[PDB]
Amino acid sequence: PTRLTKTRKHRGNVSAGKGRIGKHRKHPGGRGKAGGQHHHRTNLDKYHPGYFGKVGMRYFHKQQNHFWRPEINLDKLWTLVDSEKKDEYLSKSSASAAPVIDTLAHGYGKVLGKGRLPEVPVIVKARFVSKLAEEKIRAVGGVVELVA
Amino acid sequence: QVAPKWYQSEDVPAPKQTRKTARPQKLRASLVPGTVLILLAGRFRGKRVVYLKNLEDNTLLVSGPFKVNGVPLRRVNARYVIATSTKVNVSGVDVSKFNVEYFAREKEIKAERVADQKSVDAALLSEIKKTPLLKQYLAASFSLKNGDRPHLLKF
Amino acid sequence: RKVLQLLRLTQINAGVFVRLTKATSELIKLAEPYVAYGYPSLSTIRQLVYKRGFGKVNKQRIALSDNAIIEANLGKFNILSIEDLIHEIYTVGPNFKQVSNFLWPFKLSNPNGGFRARKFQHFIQGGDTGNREQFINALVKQMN
Amino acid sequence: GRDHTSKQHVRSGHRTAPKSDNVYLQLLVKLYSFLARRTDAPFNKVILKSLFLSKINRPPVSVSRISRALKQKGAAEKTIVVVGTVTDDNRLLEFPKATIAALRFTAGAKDRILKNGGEAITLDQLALRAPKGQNTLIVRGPRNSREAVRHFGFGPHKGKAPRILSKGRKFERARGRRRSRGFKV
RNA sequence: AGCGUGCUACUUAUACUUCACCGUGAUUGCUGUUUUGACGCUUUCACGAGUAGGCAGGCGUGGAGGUCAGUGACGAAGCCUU
RNA sequence: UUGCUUAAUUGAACGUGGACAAUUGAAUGAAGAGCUUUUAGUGGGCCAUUUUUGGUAAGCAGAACUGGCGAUGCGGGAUGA
RNA sequence: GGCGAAAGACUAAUCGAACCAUCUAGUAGCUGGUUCCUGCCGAAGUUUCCCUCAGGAUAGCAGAAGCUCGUAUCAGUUUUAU
RNA sequence: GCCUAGACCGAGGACUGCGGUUUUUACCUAGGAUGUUGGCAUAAUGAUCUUAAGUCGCCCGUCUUGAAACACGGACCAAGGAGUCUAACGUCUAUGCGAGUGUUUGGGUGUAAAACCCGUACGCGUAAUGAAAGUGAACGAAGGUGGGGGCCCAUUAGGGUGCACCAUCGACCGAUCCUGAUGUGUUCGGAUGGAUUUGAGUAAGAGCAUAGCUGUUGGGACCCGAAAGAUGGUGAACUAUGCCUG
RNA sequence: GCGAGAGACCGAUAGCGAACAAGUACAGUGAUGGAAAGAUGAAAAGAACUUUGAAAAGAGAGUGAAAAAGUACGUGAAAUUGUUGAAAGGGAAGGGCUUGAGAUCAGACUUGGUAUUUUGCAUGCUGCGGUUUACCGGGCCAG
Ligand SMILES: [Mg+2]
Ligand SMILES: [Mg+2]
Ligand SMILES: [Mg+2]
Ligand SMILES: [Mg+2]
Ligand SMILES: [Mg+2]
Ligand SMILES: [Mg+2]
Ligand SMILES: [Mg+2]
Ligand SMILES: [Mg+2]
Ligand SMILES: [Mg+2]
Ligand SMILES: [Mg+2]
Ligand SMILES: [Mg+2]
Ligand SMILES: [Mg+2]
Ligand SMILES: [Mg+2]
Ligand SMILES: [Mg+2]
Ligand SMILES: [Mg+2]
Ligand SMILES: [Mg+2]
Ligand SMILES: [Mg+2]
Ligand SMILES: [Mg+2]
Ligand SMILES: [Mg+2]
Ligand SMILES: [Mg+2]
Ligand SMILES: [Mg+2]
Ligand SMILES: [Mg+2]
Ligand SMILES: [Mg+2]
Ligand SMILES: [Mg+2]
Ligand SMILES: [Mg+2]
Ligand SMILES: [Mg+2]
Ligand SMILES: [Mg+2]
Ligand SMILES: [Mg+2]
Ligand SMILES: [Mg+2]
Ligand SMILES: [Mg+2]
Ligand SMILES: [Mg+2]
Ligand SMILES: [Mg+2]
Ligand SMILES: [Mg+2]
Ligand SMILES: [Mg+2]
Ligand SMILES: [Mg+2]
Ligand SMILES: [Mg+2]
Ligand SMILES: [Mg+2]
Ligand SMILES: [Mg+2]
Ligand SMILES: [Mg+2]
Ligand SMILES: [Mg+2]
Ligand SMILES: [Mg+2]
Ligand SMILES: [Mg+2]
Ligand SMILES: [Mg+2]
Ligand SMILES: [Mg+2]
Ligand SMILES: [Mg+2]
Ligand SMILES: [Mg+2]
Ligand SMILES: [Mg+2]
Ligand SMILES: [Mg+2]
Ligand SMILES: [Mg+2]
Ligand SMILES: [Mg+2]
Ligand SMILES: [Mg+2]
Ligand SMILES: [Mg+2]
Ligand SMILES: [Mg+2]
Ligand SMILES: [Mg+2]
Ligand SMILES: [Mg+2]
Ligand SMILES: [Mg+2]
Ligand SMILES: [Mg+2]
Ligand SMILES: [Mg+2]
Ligand SMILES: [Mg+2]
Ligand SMILES: [Mg+2]
Ligand SMILES: [Mg+2]
Repeated sequence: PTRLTKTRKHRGNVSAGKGRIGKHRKHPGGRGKAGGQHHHRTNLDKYHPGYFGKVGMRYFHKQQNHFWRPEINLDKLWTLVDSEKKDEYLSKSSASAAPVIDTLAHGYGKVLGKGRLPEVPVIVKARFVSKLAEEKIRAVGGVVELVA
Repeated sequence: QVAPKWYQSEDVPAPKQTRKTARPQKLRASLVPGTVLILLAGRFRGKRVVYLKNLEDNTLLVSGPFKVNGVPLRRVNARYVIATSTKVNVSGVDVSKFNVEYFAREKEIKAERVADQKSVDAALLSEIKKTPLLKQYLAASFSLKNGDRPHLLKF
Repeated sequence: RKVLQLLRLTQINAGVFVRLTKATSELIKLAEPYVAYGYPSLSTIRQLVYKRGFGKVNKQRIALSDNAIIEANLGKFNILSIEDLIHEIYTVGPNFKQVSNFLWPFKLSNPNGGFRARKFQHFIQGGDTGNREQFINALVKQMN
Repeated sequence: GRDHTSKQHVRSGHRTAPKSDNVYLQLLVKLYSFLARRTDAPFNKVILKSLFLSKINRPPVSVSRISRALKQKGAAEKTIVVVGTVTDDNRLLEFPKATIAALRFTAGAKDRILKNGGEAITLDQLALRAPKGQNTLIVRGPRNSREAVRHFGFGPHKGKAPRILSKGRKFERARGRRRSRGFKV
């Protein structure tokens, strides 16, 4: 609402809050990112270091679908087990019958190894796993089965 | 417009308990019964009169005497009076019956008041005659003459 | 300016009691062109405390109109009366600091009779500032 | 005139009331204004101040923080007080039986608390079973974990996060972030 | 009624002292009498210059939702007027 | 305690345990201390005392410290930033 | 572009580049203006960089919002020691 | 110690307090003015307007170190007249839900641009780091030390527990450098142990969405203002010059 | 372009340039440029008639709810101006503060209470104005 703006409060005061010396002008200092190397260097150097220059190699025609690989950690892995059957699985899981967790079918490419698993065997199906994620899965008596 | 609210009461609080216990008035040392006074204000301003009694209203009972002056028995305020140094012996004048209720508001003048005037003025005149020219002095009006400075005059 | 602030003299005609040591004397020497001081008698202290005595109670300026006010704030320092406070100031006592800081700075009037013709020169040179040493009592009588 | 040793007419700089116009938060302030004014219990004065706080000053408290606070020695049966929202944590392996008083509970948080035999009560229910905050334990969430705090105090050699819209090799990584491109700050 | 010097009194600033009132900041207390206002009432103390500028609380105008079963041809709105 | 140091059982740094309680180690004061975010205007200055450079000097030009004017009315200097 | 026995002359009161419409609300570190009330706080003309010197960015000065706490250990001051 | 002259003021509004005199569970001068009298109510009293007198008072706005200026705009009056909207954002605040969040591209539905309902995807978040190939976050009660509100036990003090947060020493992940186990497409692999190195990381998530103020950038961009530049057209009724005919 | 329905839009200096005989009047050789301008009253009932005047008009009259609606038309502000009235005024005027004077406005004999007599009510003496002297007390200005 315009009735809440300070434009309504500046009515009657000559300069509308812009100053009598400074005299609000069109574009003192330039337009946009003008003078970033000359008179706005003190701003870009302080607040945006790394702005100028090239780093790394180009990639013509980069298709981001190639690099799709969402991560799921181990402390979040049992959320992919059915909620209505999690508690039964946490009790009756053994080497003979352990829950299967299809991580790709839930939208994940790599299993990472942050956190702790329940000391319960699981079968984790993944495209990729980290070294520590698979070590933690095997320690609880589980296994990682690679899929594609 | 802003309507009155329910919490805007109209009850009048009682006053707090006041500690202004009155104490009696103190008259000037020059105000002694029998003193000749000069009236400064009122109808009888400038009249020289005899001071008789201190009423309980903080006023002074005063007579001309009426025969000498035309100023009857009445009250005056001590602050509208110059207390001179001339004195008349009023020990023989009975002013017992005179008080605030005597001068109560009820032209025609009461027979009681005329009788009291005559009885008081008889004794007043008997004592006034002793001092020569005192009756003539009381019958003459007071005024400030050219070159009279009341801050330098003795009364 | 800082010295006058540390003496709690932040207005004209404000008075305060100071216990003389080397430190406080060297403080007062810095404020000398702006203050008049001297050695106060017992009757001057009593008149000051009786007429213009106020206490600092919860950072508020409270009149010393009852001995309970003084006791509630200075009873742990064995001050139970206005006369205990006056004695503690006069014969500079072991608890002079607390008793004098409890006293709000005295707010005096202008002198009845005026100052000398020109205030802001030393009392020795015919002015009003500096140490006048027993004539502070006459000045306080003028101003209190 | 006065020689002012401090700025005149300065407001305290603390909230004396909630900015919220929620009438039910104002009922809680009414209840704890009475408790803080009259019980001498320091707990009630802290709760009254916390009810004034803004949203970022009342970060969510995960059900894992409460679990860790109940694992303090001699705190297993204390009443957990959270002036704010209690959220769920699907990274817990187990949750104890506990009494928790909060402004709000998420659906998952309340479900897990009640599933394990505990209570999820409001701050007014707290004031009747503990009008002096007896046997309580106030839990506060992390304030400096907020994303906005990453960029506070940015400067050379400060190690903070730049205010930037895109992330990648082409966005503020060359000159001033690399010795091969001039200098590094 | 000049110059140097001393003294007494006296004159008066929006300054100082006491008091009233306004506002701001802090502060005292208020639910078995909290009692149809607790965003309220109440105790106490201190303070108040201001350009550029910031913020707060209000006044006024066109139109919109709601409400006053509001005013009005027995005179709306507008306009003039110690 | 150590992988440092010493010829060393020597030290260096950080510690467990024990003793020294409000005169806990000068004064005075303290409308409390500490912390953070965000944004405005400004980036022509000038004057007075004292120090001071150039200049014969200047209501001149240039610095130092403080206080002022700018941004400020009020009493005095007749008048006057 | 014309035309000029040449003056930058003349080319419809227009000429060192006509007139009309449009691009076009061209851009302006420059000049001018910028509309109600009260309350509270309240500056800077200085640092560094800039084809920088009538301008910016930066730091400082200012406001606002607060937050953590409640005398904790601070000060445009003195003293003592060095 | 005592006597004495005058001026200004009267905030508060049952009681509560501190004292004093006690002849007394009473009285007082002691937590803020009462008593009494007169007059007036066709009025004494108060306010405003006009005017006189006394005293003070330069023309506003503006840029400026400095304006009443012999600096600029303003003869007068009415009506109009200048920080807006949008895309993308920073801080803060309110709200809903919360490891999620966002119905509104669309579909359903409708009393028909509304309201109501639906869900897949997608966006942001939940993982970082490296130029990249790539790799990818628990020694421990998610660590130790000094503080730390609150809570618990106490009984000044004292002890226990200590979230947020502050300082500090560590641990984990990525990059860089060093070391280089069993092994092997003999050039690959990279276990293990390290390093005054480095990251916008981990270390029991905090975000997402809507709205508001303020600030930012691009847009006509607070309003008005160039000298210029370009594209496409209209003019030799004036005038310059040639020609034709008088 | 044609045909429709709408709006937290503008309300005659606004909204299209144009609410009207508006791309009109008018300008320019030309390309082009380009306005101003809505409102009597329900209805003309748009003032018959007499009189003064050369006439325009005026004065009577008439219509109308209104002529304080007469086409120079609803309302009819300001600048600016006439008349009447009031006041002030020696090379400006205007302003603030204060009081006087003149003018205006305001307010307690209160919604005053106490008994009292008569004038008036639909009515069967009862709510209650009315009056003057008494008393209680109040308001204001003062000693
Ligand atoms: Mg201003
Ligand atoms: Mg203006
Ligand atoms: Mg501004
Ligand atoms: Mg301007
Ligand atoms: Mg500027
Ligand atoms: Mg005198
Ligand atoms: Mg003098
Ligand atoms: Mg003041
Ligand atoms: Mg983070
Ligand atoms: Mg290179
Ligand atoms: Mg003279
Ligand atoms: Mg002389
Ligand atoms: Mg004053
Ligand atoms: Mg101010
Ligand atoms: Mg509008
Ligand atoms: Mg009606
Ligand atoms: Mg700026
Ligand atoms: Mg700047
Ligand atoms: Mg200059
Ligand atoms: Mg400038
Ligand atoms: Mg200036
Ligand atoms: Mg000044
Ligand atoms: Mg002057
Ligand atoms: Mg002179
Ligand atoms: Mg030439
Ligand atoms: Mg020509
Ligand atoms: Mg423009
Ligand atoms: Mg420039
Ligand atoms: Mg100020
Ligand atoms: Mg350059
Ligand atoms: Mg300029
Ligand atoms: Mg009173
Ligand atoms: Mg003058
Ligand atoms: Mg100007
Ligand atoms: Mg100049
Ligand atoms: Mg000016
Ligand atoms: Mg001049
Ligand atoms: Mg000129
Ligand atoms: Mg100019
Ligand atoms: Mg002009
Ligand atoms: Mg207007
Ligand atoms: Mg999603
Ligand atoms: Mg994502
Ligand atoms: Mg990657
Ligand atoms: Mg973390
Ligand atoms: Mg232009
Ligand atoms: Mg042009
Ligand atoms: Mg060009
Ligand atoms: Mg021709
Ligand atoms: Mg339409
Ligand atoms: Mg138009
Ligand atoms: Mg038009
Ligand atoms: Mg019209
Ligand atoms: Mg005729
Ligand atoms: Mg009419
Ligand atoms: Mg009409
Ligand atoms: Mg008309
Ligand atoms: Mg007029
Ligand atoms: Mg003349
Ligand atoms: Mg007058
Ligand atoms: Mg008068």
